[PDB]
Amino acid sequence: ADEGSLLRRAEMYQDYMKQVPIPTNRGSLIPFTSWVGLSISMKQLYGQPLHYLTNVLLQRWDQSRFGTDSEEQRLDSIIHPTKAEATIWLVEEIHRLTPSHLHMALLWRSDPMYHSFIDPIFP
Amino acid sequence: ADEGSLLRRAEMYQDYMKQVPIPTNRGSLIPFTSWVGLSISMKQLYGQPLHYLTNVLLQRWDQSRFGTDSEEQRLDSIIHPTKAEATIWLVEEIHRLTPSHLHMALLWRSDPMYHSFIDPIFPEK
Amino acid sequence: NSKRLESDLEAMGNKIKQHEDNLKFLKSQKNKMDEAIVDLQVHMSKLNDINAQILRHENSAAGVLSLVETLLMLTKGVVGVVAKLGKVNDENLSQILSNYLGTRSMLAVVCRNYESVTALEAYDNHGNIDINAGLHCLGSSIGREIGDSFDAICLENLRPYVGQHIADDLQRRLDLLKPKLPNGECPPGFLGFAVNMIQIDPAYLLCVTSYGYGLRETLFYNLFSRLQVYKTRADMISALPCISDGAVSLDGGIIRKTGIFNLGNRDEVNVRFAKPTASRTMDNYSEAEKKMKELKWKKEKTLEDIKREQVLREHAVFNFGKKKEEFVRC
Amino acid sequence: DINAQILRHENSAAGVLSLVETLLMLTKGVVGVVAKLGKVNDENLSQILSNYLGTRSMLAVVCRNYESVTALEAYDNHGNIDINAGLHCLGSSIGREIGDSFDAICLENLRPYVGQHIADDLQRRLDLLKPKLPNGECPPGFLGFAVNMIQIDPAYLLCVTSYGYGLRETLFYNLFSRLQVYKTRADMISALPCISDGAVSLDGGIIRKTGIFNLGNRDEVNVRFAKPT
Amino acid sequence: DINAQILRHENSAAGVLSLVETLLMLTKGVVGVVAKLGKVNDENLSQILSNYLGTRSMLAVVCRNYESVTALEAYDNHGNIDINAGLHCLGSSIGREIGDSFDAICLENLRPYVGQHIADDLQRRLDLLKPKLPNGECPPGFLGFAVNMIQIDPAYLLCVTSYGYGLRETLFYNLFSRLQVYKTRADMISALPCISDGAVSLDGGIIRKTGIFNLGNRDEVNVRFAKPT
Amino acid sequence: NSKRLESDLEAMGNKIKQHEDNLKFLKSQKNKMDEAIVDLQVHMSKLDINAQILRHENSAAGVLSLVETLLMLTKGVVGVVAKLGKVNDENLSQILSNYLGTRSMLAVVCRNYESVTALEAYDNHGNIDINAGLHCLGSSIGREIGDSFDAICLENLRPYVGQHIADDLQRRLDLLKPKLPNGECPPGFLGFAVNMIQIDPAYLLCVTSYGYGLRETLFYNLFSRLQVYKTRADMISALPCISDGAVSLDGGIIRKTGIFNLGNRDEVNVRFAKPTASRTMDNYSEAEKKMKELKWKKEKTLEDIKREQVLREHAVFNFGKKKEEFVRC
Repeated sequence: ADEGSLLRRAEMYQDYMKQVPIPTNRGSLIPFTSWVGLSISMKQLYGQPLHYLTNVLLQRWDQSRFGTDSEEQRLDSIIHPTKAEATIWLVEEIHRLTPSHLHMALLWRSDPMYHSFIDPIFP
Repeated sequence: ADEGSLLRRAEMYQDYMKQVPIPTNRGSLIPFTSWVGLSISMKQLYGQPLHYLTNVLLQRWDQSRFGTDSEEQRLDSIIHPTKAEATIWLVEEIHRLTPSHLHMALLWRSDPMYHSFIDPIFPEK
Repeated sequence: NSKRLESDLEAMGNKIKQHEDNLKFLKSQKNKMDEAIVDLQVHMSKLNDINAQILRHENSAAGVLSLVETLLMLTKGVVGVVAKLGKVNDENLSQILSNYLGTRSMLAVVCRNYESVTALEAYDNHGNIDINAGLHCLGSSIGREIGDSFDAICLENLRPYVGQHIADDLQRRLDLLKPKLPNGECPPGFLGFAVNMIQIDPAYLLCVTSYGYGLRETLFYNLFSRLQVYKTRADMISALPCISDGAVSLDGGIIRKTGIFNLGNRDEVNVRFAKPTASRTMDNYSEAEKKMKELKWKKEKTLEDIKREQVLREHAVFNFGKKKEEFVRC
Repeated sequence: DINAQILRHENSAAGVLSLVETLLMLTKGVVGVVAKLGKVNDENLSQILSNYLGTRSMLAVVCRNYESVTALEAYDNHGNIDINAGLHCLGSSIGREIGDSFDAICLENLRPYVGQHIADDLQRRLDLLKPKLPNGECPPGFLGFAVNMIQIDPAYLLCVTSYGYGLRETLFYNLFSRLQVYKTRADMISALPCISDGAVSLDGGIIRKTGIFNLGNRDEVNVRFAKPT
Repeated sequence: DINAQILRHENSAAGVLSLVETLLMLTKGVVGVVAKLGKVNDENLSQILSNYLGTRSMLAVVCRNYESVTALEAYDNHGNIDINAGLHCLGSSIGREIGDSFDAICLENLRPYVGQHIADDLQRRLDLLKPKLPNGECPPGFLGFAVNMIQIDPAYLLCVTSYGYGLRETLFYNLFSRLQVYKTRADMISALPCISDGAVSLDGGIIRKTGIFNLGNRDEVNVRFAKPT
Repeated sequence: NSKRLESDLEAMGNKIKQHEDNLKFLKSQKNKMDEAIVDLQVHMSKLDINAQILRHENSAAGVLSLVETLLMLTKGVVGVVAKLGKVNDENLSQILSNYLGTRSMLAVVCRNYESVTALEAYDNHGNIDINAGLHCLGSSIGREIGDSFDAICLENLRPYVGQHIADDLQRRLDLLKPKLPNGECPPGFLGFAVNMIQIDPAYLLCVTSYGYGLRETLFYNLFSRLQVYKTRADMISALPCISDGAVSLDGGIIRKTGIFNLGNRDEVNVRFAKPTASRTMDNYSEAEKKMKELKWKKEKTLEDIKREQVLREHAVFNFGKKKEEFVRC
């Protein structure tokens, strides 16, 4: 009962995120502390959600910096925010067009409460 | 005895990858079929390794496409190769400058034979 | 080719039919969620000092809200006050955390969305506060007026803790990498982080924010950002290179940043975090309340997916109608 | 006059040091009071930056090393701050006492801003990144960064700490850590995604962090930054 | 003459259909032989594309639908190909027999090249992406794609299959699926990271896939593509 | 100004001593690996297809098999495709050999591309000189190589970009089974052909420089996602399910989706070998694959030594220039 339900949810969500267009103008420069900070800002300057895989990847990029004392090193000194927005738009285009719903249904079968990465916003 | 060797190896590897520069001229068009094919062809044109985390990410992207009948679509037609080459260069710059070796040593501890992803390509000469 | 377009139109018909089937699927699952939440409502219906310290601060807005709780949409939007939401076991460490926060961040009002922030205040063309604002109208209607600048926190705009959690336990407390000497060990007087000290009400552990975040991950992580608690003062200065942003001694002085130190006669704060009262029956009732809040959050997420699929179905309707009109015109 | 404004807060230690300056190694190690070190061209912007910092960090004593911090206060085995401390003996000998906690900043242990400066401008203004909307240039109400608003004494621009860092890099960076200054409250709310740390509206209310909104009848702080002369 | 080259391979079925064409529904459904359908301007490039495809796919019969494939051959319950099949009865009635396996391409079940075309050029050449080195333009030996080298009969450019696809989109795309043609063997090896499917060197050896290198004394194929007239 | 410069080269000397300690640790690890492989090597030292290759006299595989019955050329070559894979039954081996054809069946396979370059020599005319390595060796011992032959290098092969079956021996690749539009599988489907080959367990892992197997590199690039169907009518009945290739266990084969073979099936005399029923050879081969894994990990630790050597040399040069800059100031 859970298998077909999660497979259908994955197919529907991938159809919608396939439907959404990447925006036209990208000339912006958001000062930012963490990756999830830039994503939460960039979901507000643009009226567009991000993919599930993009939110999960940005949380893992944020957790990949913990430990060694570069947390106190401010991130936008390392990465110019034009480059960071370019990475998030290109990685979101990859996660919108290419992936299958079988892989994503497997990932949703791994964890419940997976809605923490699906955005409520929609154009 | 295991975890100290893992941590010191991860620290040495992370220092070596932070040492590596990202190249100046990146204007090329590589017709490609899968992500790993692009990574291999781009390691061969640009004599530079990729990170461990970059190769893990590209394999997981390439496994994410299995399933739905999208393998019959050539990935060259879905994503223009200049775009995807720019994605892989910028994600490599993220994985080179930002990471701490403690998390990477945790990931190396989680599975043996982690040298499958570490490239023997040296930028010297 | 006409035959290709006719086959494609039949394919679009199959697509629109599977869209309406997906709609029926989601409507059925939403009805299941409604059944479960009404069952939990009737079960919860079957299962059925800090206020003085708030009211001493007569000029501040927390006293206004507490006096209204003794006696509109503002009380719908506002979650509560920071002093009400936290509970600390011992008297001493509660007083020291109150001294760290101060009487402004302690008396802050917390509300869900930013429109609930704009509901509290009304500004003129000049920008000055006009009494037509909600809290000002209501406080002037009941009594005292708000001269003190009070603080408003919206939970949606807060930067969530982008980090892992401790898996095996209740209270969802936050694992962070403990401070370390440049060679030796952890510092000796270390007593724990302070964000883990606050015992959260189990109604607010999950599904408060629309993303599903807890209250420790959002509110008290932003008020208590990675500060360490140390047992004695000399242990605290002894651990000077090891500390992040804040640090607190359990005897005396507190420090705010890495270089900033505090010293002098310690200004106390009247309001305090309460001591939690562990009663098993109210624990079970608040467990049912937690289950209620989690069910309602999943119902809201299914409803958002229903809106999403309605958008897709309307796009398919428009495209099918346009293509069939172009085909008939061809 | 600013020294009268310091001396109004009689329970402080800044009024005690001002009373010393009108009439030991304490006043040798101490660089001075924060409100003495910063000058602001106009009046309204000075008032709102003072309301941002508050009367506790505005009256902070500023010393160089942590040895000066140990010189200011003395602790016994009881853990209590007795009279035998530095400024407590000094205030008991001269006059008013210190019953409020006050802030003691040491410039050695602070975090310096290791970022590129503007090359040609005086006062060594910070080369900090300005936000931009998705369409074009800067947000509509953007007046600029508050750490570069402070007009400073030219004696303190270089070699104040032991490493040769200035005072804008150490003190005012750690007090005003990249916060925008906006002309209008509506222009501050409309540019809320671009502000990183904090924002200060030139007519009314301010925000310390991202989610935290300060609002209501504006509580004033009696101490302000001086006029530049 | 190309029909003599078809008739040299007497054990084929293409020689059988050529002997029919010199003298049923088999020759009604069959579009024809691959070497008859393609024309190449020069001689060397035709020889090396013929060496690439081999004498088995070069002598392939090409029919439209799978019903024509069922018309060509008949299977009994034994599973053996008896005489009672189409071309076996036809060859037994006319002359030579068919002892070699031969290739039967159906144009309906093939994978059409559903990608953009060049707008202005005749023969509907494919709009395919050309590789580029990291410095500048194309690799140094790049002569171009082999599916666009084929000069085709203008009767077969449109509506050959039922969906209106051409013959370059279906047959020659599925025989020459994006393989580069390079002038020099060293220019083929030096541009090895950019070649996706295959590469053909205009003097010598070729590669079918990425890791697979063909080398040694060059085995020739007697059948070639025709000259264009 | 001077104190931060002093702390800079102080910390730089601390880092270069850290480099030297890390070098010594890795030399310790390499020597422990050397001790383990010497112990297992003395533990190991303490304990027809060739006629079918030799019927192809003009082929280079017959040349290499004849020279093995009697340099750097035959050291780089891993082997011949007919001698690497093994199939239990005879019929399926005949059909897979008919599928691959006698040019790729007699393909030499070597590790590195330099071994491909060593096999042949080309002049400015491009003609194949006798001065080529295999042509010198064949002419020196006898018959010449007039047939074109295939040369696979294991480094440039695109490895299967996918998962395996974890618990199962011989590392059988899991691929997605073909699916009807209905929920069922096609009935004739026995398996993919690349899982059918039973492989020598010495070649299961670390053959490649990346540690890739041989089923990943060689047999996936030969037998790429094709099906093996029991009867012919099963293969025609499941045509929309098939994607890359199909092979019937009764008769004919199809290379692509639309390309059909039909007619009298030309046989291939070179076949896959049948497996060996002995058991002690399997124990020796397990010792061999343990040796190969230890050799691969030793090579990787040597490369890690090379990385750290590059780090210490650059750090020494930076330390010398920084000492000169501070003494000059």
